Amino acid sequence: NVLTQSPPIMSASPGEKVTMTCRASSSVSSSYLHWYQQKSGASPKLWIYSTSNLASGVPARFSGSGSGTSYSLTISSVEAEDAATYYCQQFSGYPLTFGAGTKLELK
Amino acid sequence: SRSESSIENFLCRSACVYYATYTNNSKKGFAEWVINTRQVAQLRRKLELFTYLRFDLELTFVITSAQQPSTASSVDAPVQTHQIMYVPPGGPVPTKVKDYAWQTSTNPSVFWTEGNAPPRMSIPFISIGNAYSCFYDGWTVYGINTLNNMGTLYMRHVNEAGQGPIKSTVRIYFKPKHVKAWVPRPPRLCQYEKQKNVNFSPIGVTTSRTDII
Amino acid sequence: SRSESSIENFLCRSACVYYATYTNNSKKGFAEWVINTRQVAQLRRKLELFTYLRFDLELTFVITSAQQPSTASSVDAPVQTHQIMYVPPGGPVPTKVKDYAWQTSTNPSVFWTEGNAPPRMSIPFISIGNAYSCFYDGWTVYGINTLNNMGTLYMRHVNEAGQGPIKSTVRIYFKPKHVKAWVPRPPRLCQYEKQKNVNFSPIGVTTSRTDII
Amino acid sequence: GLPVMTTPGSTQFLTSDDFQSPSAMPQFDVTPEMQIPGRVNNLMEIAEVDSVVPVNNTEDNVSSLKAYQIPVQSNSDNGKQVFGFPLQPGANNVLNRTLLGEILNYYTHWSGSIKLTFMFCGSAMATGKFLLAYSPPGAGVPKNRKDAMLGTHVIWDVGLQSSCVLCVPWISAAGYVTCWYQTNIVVPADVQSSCDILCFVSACNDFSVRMLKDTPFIR
Amino acid sequence: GLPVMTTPGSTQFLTSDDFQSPSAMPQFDVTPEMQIPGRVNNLMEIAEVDSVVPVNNTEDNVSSLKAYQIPVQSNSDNGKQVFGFPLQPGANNVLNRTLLGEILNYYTHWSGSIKLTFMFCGSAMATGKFLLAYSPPGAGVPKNRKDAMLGTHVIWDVGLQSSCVLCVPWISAAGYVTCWYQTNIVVPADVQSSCDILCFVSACNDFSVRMLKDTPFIR
Amino acid sequence: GLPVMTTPGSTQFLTSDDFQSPSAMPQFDVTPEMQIPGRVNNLMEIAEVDSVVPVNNTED
Amino acid sequence: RSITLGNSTITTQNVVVGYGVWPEYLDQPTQPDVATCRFYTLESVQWMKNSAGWWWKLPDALSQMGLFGQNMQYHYLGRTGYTIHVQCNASKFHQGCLLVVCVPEAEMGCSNLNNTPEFSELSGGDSARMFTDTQVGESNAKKVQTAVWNAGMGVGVGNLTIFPHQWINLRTNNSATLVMPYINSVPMDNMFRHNNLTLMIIPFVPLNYSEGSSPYVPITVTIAPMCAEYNGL
Repeated sequence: NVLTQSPPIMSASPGEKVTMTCRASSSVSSSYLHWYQQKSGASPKLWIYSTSNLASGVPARFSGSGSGTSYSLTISSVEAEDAATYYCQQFSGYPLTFGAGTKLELK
Repeated sequence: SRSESSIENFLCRSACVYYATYTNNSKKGFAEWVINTRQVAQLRRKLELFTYLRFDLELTFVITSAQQPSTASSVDAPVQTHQIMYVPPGGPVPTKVKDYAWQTSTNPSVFWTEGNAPPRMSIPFISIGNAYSCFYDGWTVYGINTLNNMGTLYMRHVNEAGQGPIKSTVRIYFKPKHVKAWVPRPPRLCQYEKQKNVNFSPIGVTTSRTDII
Repeated sequence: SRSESSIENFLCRSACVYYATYTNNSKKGFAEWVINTRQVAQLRRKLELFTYLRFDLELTFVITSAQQPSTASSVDAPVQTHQIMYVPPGGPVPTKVKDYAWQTSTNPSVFWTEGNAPPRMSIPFISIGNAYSCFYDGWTVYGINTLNNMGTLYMRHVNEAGQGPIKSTVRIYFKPKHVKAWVPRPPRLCQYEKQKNVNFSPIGVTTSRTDII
Repeated sequence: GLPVMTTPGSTQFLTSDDFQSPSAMPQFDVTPEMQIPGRVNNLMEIAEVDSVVPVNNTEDNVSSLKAYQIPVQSNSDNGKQVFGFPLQPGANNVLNRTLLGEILNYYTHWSGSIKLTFMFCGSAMATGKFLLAYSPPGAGVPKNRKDAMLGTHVIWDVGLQSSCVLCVPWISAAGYVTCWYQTNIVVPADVQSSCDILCFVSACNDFSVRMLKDTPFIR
Repeated sequence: GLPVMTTPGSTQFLTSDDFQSPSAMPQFDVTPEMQIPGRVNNLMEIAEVDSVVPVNNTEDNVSSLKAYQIPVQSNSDNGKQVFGFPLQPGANNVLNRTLLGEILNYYTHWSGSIKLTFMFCGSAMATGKFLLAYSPPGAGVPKNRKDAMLGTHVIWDVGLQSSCVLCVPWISAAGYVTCWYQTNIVVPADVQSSCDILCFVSACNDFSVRMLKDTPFIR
Repeated sequence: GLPVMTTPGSTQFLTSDDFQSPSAMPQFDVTPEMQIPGRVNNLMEIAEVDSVVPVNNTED
Repeated sequence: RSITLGNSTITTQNVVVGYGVWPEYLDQPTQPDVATCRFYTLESVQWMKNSAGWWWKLPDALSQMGLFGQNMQYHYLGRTGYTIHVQCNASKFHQGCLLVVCVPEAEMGCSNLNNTPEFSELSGGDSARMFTDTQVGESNAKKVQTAVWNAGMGVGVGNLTIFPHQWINLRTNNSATLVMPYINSVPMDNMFRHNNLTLMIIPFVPLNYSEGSSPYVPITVTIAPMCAEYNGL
């Protein structure tokens, strides 16, 4: 099972509403898909677990959705600290495969 | 109206378990089936509700033929005849069409011309133990239980072809009789992956709903 | 469980003893079998455990046909019919297909069309002596015993061919009934070399091992 | 000889027939019996035993053992729904894969009643009270504690007894077994408050089935 | 007339059937009986008689009459193995071609016990003593005289009696019938010392067979 | 076995026959009766009631 | 109360017996009774918060236990019955619920889809094997699939109450007692190649306690063979 994110590079100005997708080859259960955020040259951090629930200490602008084999993460308002790389994770069988990665560059 | 849930009316049904083809002239056309209960997925689940069973058997073969494309020049053949040999557990086994094991003496076989009623035969309860065992937690290789081994079946033509090839199919039907069951067990949740063993992949317990209320 | 070793359940079995072919148009197609017990090697060893036997007989012929390659031009034939003549000990014997010995009066024969059940017939215990003799230490030529002579069988078509040759096979089956045995004998160690007599080549008693301990 | 005359339906193979059959192996002297414990004479005797009901599915507890537990905690609101599930037969509900529901997916017509045993699997110092409102087929689901009290109900005190039995008919709207908070869970010091509740199901012993079919829990 | 209806399995030839058959030669007036001695009613009555066991095969006595004799001589070592053979059924052992083993290769399931008669075919002045240790199935073969004495055994004195009978079960590891020197063969002057021992086998009369098959002692 | 001999009219399908027929679904445990009012045993009991006669047809 | 057998003694105070029958007696067999009918107390397992379950294979767990471990190697065949006592001791401030079931012929499934599990992973010699609460991987060669919500047999874990079972609820109950007869097709079977029973303990509602209490509740299993008879001379 592989995850393909789209788009690989995505740019957005501050103030707009932006979204990215994470598509699986097979059906992945809705409680086993998480999202991470890795800034430039830092350790990654858990962002959204179980595809719709926020982590601890994350702002309320982020919200995930989707089911079946296509999931999505949408940002309501883009700010200056949320320019990083976002991965999606899955588990249908071993091993746990990570996504390719969607980079968000500010405008 | 409490009698259709009896064991005699729950397991004594007929079910197609095998379907094989064999031609006459190709020198390796003869069927083969080792008699077991783990062949089709629907009858298997109705038999793994219990652990120890004990039944007689009734088999009925619906044999039909179909003409293969011959060369030319007025193909005509008389009525065909099939031989359905039954090998008891621990007997001789054929490997070609013309073999010594077909003409042996202690392998009971039926002979059937085409155009009549289909050839029923009945196998009694053959085992050393007092009951068949649908499960076996123990080695003989793990989980085999060499005690419930009911035998094999073999089919072939007995007419030699002269002008045209003929291939034939056969659908073995299966029907227990005088069934006794013992020790019931909970029904299998996961799918059926292999024939020999009880291997599986883990699955959720029930289909989901959106909330508890 | 001491009853499958009885003599009635040990010898009353069915066994293929003969298998012959005959065609219709070749003017020397007709089968032949002198009824004896020393034909096949497996049934012979089960009958030489005893010296004097006495049984009725039951024979069943599984007759099938197969179309030979004819010339051309729309070969069509109706259903065939076979005649299976039985000659008692000391009767007339045919030598060709069209002969006087087929249409005689005291040779009981069966007539059988194709597409029906196979033609069983039953021969009673015919001998001057009170029992058959599986062995005979004495001259008549040495070791012949002309007293147990059960007769011969003959098969032929009764349809004359018009457009296509047809050859047919026949498998005579054999089944004693109401068997009585007398005086048991030790089982034969050496192989079976000839049909008429008890000749052999010397062999070791048992397969060997490497030491006594 | 004796003149006979064959009727129609002579040389046919009906798959549900009953005729005397020729034996392949006579003179076998079959193996006799042995008194093995636990003989099943009727398939209702499997369904009479009690089985745990996965009444807490919610899409992330189905691959765990939290599918069987109902979370009960001491909240701040007076009057709230603990759980609720319809008795609509086989339509993806919670009594589907249980041991009662796995036999009744072999038949097409069945009728009877059901024992519903609950059990409080919590501490020994915790108390409380619960309503167990059952709505009949035809009436709506109660949307409040008060109109759940006006329907037929059983008030279950946890401090006295720890198992409340409720009997209810089930036929092939069909009813609701909703349960409501009466009071909170009063608990002393140095005891946890989050207690759980298990739920059981059975057959009430007077129910029949007819017209066997095959199961849809297969490929 | 009378309406009939043919079942499936009508015009078939089952090779193990039992039906009334038409006679070819009626009015024959068959030859009556005569009281011939030695009638066999059951095949176990062949196996009850005793037969000599070729317990001395060793690849060069099989084409002779020395296959049946066990060589016994007065050696110098105290404690030695005279012979020993397993009771593993049919696996090229010594009870294979005997008159007991030639009937039990026709069946696939059999169970019972066995008489084992020995006989000292030596001089009338020679004495000695022998152990006859039998090991049960599961226990190992004894590798010494002392741990052959601790198992079940029968001490056989040659000077008093010349035939020792031992009864033992046999089923379809399976056991050992090893025999050991206790003392040497003490013999007077002008007598030979090399004496031989024969061994017999039988059926103990309570054993059954089932499921006939054909024999593998054929081409 | 028992020798029989088939008469003419053996393997025919008479549309007005009466023979014992093989059941397709045995062990069904059929639904029992219920006393429904107004059972008709004979078709004359329909004709015994009185009916109005259209004795004034005259085409319009 | 205070029952004794042989030279061992336990203390008790409700007993559920098998499939309705009591364990009783039937070449020739011998029946030893003075040296096998005693309470072989297996050592205690610990019940923590995130625990999953335990299982013992029954004529394998007593394979080293004294004289019963000697009669398994000396005698080829044999048939026994059992009497199982389970009791966990918690205070009045703990909470949880166990399920004590005794499965006959519990054939387990391997993690790899083609192989069968090895001998060392089905039964620990007088040591409890553990279920897990996550899946077992596919890539390992031969290990038992121990997802606890399928109970290792590919069956629903909720429907396991059809076997002879008994609930241990820490609110009101403390102990469980089972009596199991001999359930097999042949009247006397080998004791090395086969494990005709399986004792399972599964925590449905998990353990919970406040801060300060002891964070584990030990469980004690006590087995005693009943009406055993072997086969030999």
